[PDB]
Amino acid sequence: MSEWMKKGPLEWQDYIYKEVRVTASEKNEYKGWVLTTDPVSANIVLVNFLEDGSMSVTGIMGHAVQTVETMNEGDHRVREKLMHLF
Amino acid sequence: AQESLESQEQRARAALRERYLRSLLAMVGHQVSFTLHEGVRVAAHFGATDLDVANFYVSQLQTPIGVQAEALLRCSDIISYTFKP
Repeated sequence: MSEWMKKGPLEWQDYIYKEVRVTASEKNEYKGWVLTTDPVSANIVLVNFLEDGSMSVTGIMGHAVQTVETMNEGDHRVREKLMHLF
Repeated sequence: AQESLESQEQRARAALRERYLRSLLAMVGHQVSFTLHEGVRVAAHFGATDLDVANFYVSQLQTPIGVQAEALLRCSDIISYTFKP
């Protein structure tokens, strides 16, 4: 099994509200803020605040995840925006 | 006193899962763009998944011959999905 799918829930939990770069199958790359990771499928959910002022939500399938790298720890402001979501 | 890591893990599992289900429920009725294996992209309205997250139930699946009313997409064929709340 893949590195990402073997991570403990307590490790997945520490990514929440951090900005991350994810490499996935077939050279697909993503960058965004972690909302959660599904402990059943290991799907990672990212939030993006895009250049046009709109907001997207992206799930990357756990079986397709290759690497996950933290880029930014966040701050109080972004954390509150993300907490208010859903 | 130090709480068992098994208990801590299972509680974190519940919190992660609850957030994930919330994210899927917020996606209901929106157009989502699926990045598929084999370099392909397809768009559809999201309806549901099963609890094992093995299948997505969708409606209004776009195809070259026209929009299909309903379909089931296997999560093993999917790399990513995106939408805009």
